[PDB]
Amino acid sequence: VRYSLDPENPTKSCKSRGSNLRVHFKNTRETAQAIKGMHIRKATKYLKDVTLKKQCVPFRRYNGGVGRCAQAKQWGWTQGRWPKKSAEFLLHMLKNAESNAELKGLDVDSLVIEHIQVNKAPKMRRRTYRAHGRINPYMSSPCHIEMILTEKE
Amino acid sequence: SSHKTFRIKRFLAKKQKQNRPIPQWIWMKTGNKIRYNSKRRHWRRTKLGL
Amino acid sequence: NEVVTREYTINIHKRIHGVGFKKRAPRALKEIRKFAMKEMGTPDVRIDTRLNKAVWAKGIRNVPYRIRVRLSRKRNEDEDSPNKLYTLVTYVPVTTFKNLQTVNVDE
Amino acid sequence: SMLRLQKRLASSVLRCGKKKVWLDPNETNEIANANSRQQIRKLIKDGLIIRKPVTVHSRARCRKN
RNA sequence: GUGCAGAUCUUGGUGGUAGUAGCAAAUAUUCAAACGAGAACUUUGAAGGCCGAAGUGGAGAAGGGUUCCAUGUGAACAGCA
RNA sequence: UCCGUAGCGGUCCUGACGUGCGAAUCGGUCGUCCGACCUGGGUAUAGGGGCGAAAGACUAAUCGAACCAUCUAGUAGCUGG
Ligand SMILES: [Mg+2]
Ligand SMILES: [Mg+2]
Ligand SMILES: [Mg+2]
Ligand SMILES: [Mg+2]
Ligand SMILES: [Mg+2]
Ligand SMILES: [Mg+2]
Ligand SMILES: [Mg+2]
Ligand SMILES: [Mg+2]
Ligand SMILES: [Mg+2]
Ligand SMILES: [Mg+2]
Ligand SMILES: [Mg+2]
Ligand SMILES: [Mg+2]
Ligand SMILES: [Mg+2]
Ligand SMILES: [Mg+2]
Ligand SMILES: [Mg+2]
Ligand SMILES: [Mg+2]
Ligand SMILES: [Mg+2]
Ligand SMILES: [Mg+2]
Ligand SMILES: [Mg+2]
Ligand SMILES: [Mg+2]
Repeated sequence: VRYSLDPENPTKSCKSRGSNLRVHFKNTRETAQAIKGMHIRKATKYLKDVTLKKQCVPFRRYNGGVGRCAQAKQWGWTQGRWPKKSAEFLLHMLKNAESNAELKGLDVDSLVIEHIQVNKAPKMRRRTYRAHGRINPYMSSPCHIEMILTEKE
Repeated sequence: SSHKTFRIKRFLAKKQKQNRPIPQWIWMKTGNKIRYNSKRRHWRRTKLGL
Repeated sequence: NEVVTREYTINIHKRIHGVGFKKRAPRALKEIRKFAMKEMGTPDVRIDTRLNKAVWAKGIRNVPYRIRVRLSRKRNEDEDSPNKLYTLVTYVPVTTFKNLQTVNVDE
Repeated sequence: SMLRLQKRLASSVLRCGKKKVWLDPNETNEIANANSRQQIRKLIKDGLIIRKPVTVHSRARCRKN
């Protein structure tokens, strides 16, 4: 599958991919920007802390009306949330990348998430009912998620 | 209603029999374009006239 | 040392003060479960059905003010969880809540 | 599991409501494969389905009045 | 039937708003267990409640047409699951 | 005939709502409630016509002339390209 970014060392790099994932794209982008510079153990621990509301995802671009928490000050930001479903989906995908690395025989504890990006999947359609006999869209915003690990010691 | 007539019940019988999905083996055919049954009907959505 | 049971009394009347009428008995259950988590360091807290009867004995808006509660920390059974020990929380019927200390009962 | 069917058939056999039907909570899997009126009459005989008594509406207070 | 920037142009697609407005009419849920990969919402039991015989009960007419019943699934729908 | 329930209706708050539960609803307060009462089904009256205890009201969310198709690509000294 044609990836967006090629790895600098494909022997020591593994890939994972997911398409048409029923997650909010904006929450997925902000948490992937949080994951993007991390080692795999730190990323797994921080994604568990997001679901347990111990560490937050800073909302940097899509932050309109997003409330302010105390835990965002570790990121140099004021607005943060804890997207649970979005943290679990790219934890399942991170486990898939773990399983793909173990298949290639790469070292488990040296994996650093080198590339990750979130794209917009095709939007799927439902319908809501408004006043004065008007019917409005109830569109979902699913996402494609892409990541590449790299042995970085 | 439960007080049907014979012609109405027979019309309902035919419209019951046309409301089944396509068989699985028809889209292994050579000159085939049908993906699914597009003439399907649900009792809540489309109210069949009458 | 790890498997220990002892009896406390819980003042629901100070753990309850301020919440509305339709949430007083569920808030009393959550406060009993929170007290059990704080006093026995296990996140797995199981409350007895008789204790649920005792809290909900009057109704949803008049919870009993004090209640006598036996905590029993026990080893977890099969399907080994991240929790290693759990806390069984038991009603103890009593007449008066006068001069009842924290009593360390023994098996 | 799911005992929606068993309570309905037990109510119909006992000629009471579903309000009064008591299924055994310990023997759930043995009631869960009954799926018939004839095999549910057996479990009523065996005591795994019990018709609960009527909730008490005492008349003694207004008799006293 | 030959060149578009406009005609509250036509059709189709996509943005900011915006992860915002909102998911607030009719008193209310709680504990334990089972099935399961997964349980605030399924099932069972124990409670606490409501409808309170002009009922949130039991049956019909009109209308609907398989929605009835059994089993399986959890892709899409059932505005959380 | 009076108070008043079910039913029928809709005064006031010019309350709620007003991208609403709703293209007319909801709450309290109200009018009437044995008669010019309420209501189902059947049937009759059709558009310059019906029907009207009469408001130009109603006649399928359409009424000082309903709706559908055609004449019709009606005409415009007027507006926009
Ligand atoms: Mg911004
Ligand atoms: Mg704003
Ligand atoms: Mg709406
Ligand atoms: Mg409408
Ligand atoms: Mg309908
Ligand atoms: Mg030409
Ligand atoms: Mg153009
Ligand atoms: Mg909001
Ligand atoms: Mg019935
Ligand atoms: Mg009924
Ligand atoms: Mg849903
Ligand atoms: Mg009179
Ligand atoms: Mg009168
Ligand atoms: Mg007003
Ligand atoms: Mg408003
Ligand atoms: Mg509503
Ligand atoms: Mg005439
Ligand atoms: Mg009149
Ligand atoms: Mg006039
Ligand atoms: Mg002129």
